[PDB]
Amino acid sequence: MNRARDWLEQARHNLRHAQGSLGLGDYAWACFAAQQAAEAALKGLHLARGQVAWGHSILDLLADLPEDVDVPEDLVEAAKVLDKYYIPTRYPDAHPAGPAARHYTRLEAEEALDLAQKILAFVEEKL
Amino acid sequence: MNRARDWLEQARHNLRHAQGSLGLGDYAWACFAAQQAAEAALKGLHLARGQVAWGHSILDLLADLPEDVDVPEDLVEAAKVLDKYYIPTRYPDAHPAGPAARHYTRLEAEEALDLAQKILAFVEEKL
Repeated sequence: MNRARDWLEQARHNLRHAQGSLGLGDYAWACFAAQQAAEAALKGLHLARGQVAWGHSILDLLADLPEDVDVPEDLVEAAKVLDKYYIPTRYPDAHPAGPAARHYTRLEAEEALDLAQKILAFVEEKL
Repeated sequence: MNRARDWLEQARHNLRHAQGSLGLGDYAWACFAAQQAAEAALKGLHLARGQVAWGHSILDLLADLPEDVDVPEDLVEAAKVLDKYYIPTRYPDAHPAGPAARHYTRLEAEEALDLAQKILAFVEEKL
């Protein structure tokens, strides 16, 4: 469906990369990869409904979906959490001190995987 | 000073995530993290010199350094290669078909690690 499948494939790969990052102990990177899984999955859902979407805000990605797509409120809350992982997980100036990587923990990254999985599952069922 | 060191430590962490990614078999993510190690290292060098720099172009980051910093042609060549891993390693629309991930090889990832190490060593040297 005009590459929608390719983006879903990328989203699943990104989520596997976040799972493996968890195993490497690279929590901030796992969080970034989870936001990337969510982003790619939603861009794929947009493509399947004939739209091209942009950016890194999964909040906008969810808000711009066709009217016939019902978005549960829990996905909006997941979006707000994941949205803080696109830039702060990699750039030191997003935090008061130290490198970006040290501000992220395992529990945060597992929660990030959980939230991204909810997004992926919603997309897989709406495709 | 000016957090140059926080950025260098982020660079090193990025390079370590690149090495783990190679271990996971996630070659496209290893290439992306290598570009991120180089980008963070050079941003750190600009901070050390009291300049702030922006973007994801290692080529522009090298070209914008102060006249007195000697940049071997080697690094410019390396920048050109790394610059192609910021977006294509994660986004399917940067390729003709399939997800982005399948278009990157183990050798590509091995070399990206080497090129980012070259860039990091240069920055540590001029720091």
